[PDB]
Amino acid sequence: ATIGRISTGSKSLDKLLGGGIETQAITEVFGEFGSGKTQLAHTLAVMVQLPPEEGGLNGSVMWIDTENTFRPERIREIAQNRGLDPDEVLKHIAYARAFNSNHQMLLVQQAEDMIKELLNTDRPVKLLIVDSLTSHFRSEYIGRGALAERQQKLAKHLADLHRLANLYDIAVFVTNQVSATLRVYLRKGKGGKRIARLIDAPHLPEGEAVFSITEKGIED
Ligand SMILES: Nc1nc2ccccc2s1
Repeated sequence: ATIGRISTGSKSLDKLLGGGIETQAITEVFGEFGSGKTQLAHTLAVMVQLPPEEGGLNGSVMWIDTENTFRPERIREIAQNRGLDPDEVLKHIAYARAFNSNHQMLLVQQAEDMIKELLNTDRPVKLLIVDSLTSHFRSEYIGRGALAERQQKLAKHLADLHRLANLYDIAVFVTNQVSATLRVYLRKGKGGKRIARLIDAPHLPEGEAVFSITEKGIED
């Protein structure tokens, strides 16, 4: 399948990314609290449900939440301000809380079942979010005695995600805090704007994009 792209809502950020976030890829977005990474997550969960002409892939979403940062009311707001139906948009976001790192890995392994079910329907899964990729791993595996196992499990987790992305033509989007992944770093700009910087992309030049957070989620 040809690589599909989902608009982030921001034309500036889309340009930096070569058009939007890619299917068959993991996009990994870093940022401190208030950087805009979870807002970008929420915006993508809406955008992907649009037709390609509007920057989406006519897709469903699966959302794995590790620290209780998913906000249904924010989905509704973004959906409505983009002229969409907030109830329909929310219905097509499948939600799962991950309680710990083992559970998080289990959820990704078993996510394949639902992806298979939706694969040849009108709303195949096109976005899988893990927000956030590392909070549980960082919490559970403390100090140098734990590092080896931590990296092992995380590596396996990322491999499971890459496989789902590649096999089923899904854009995987994960958040983190400071290949395999396309790494984007968010920071505060001036006047409440945010800045994204792309780093170490094999086939996209490094660069920066300034964007805003609005009732539409993110946009220029
Ligand atoms: N195994 C998984 N089931 C679900 C359900 C909703 C969202 C994400 C996931 S991952």
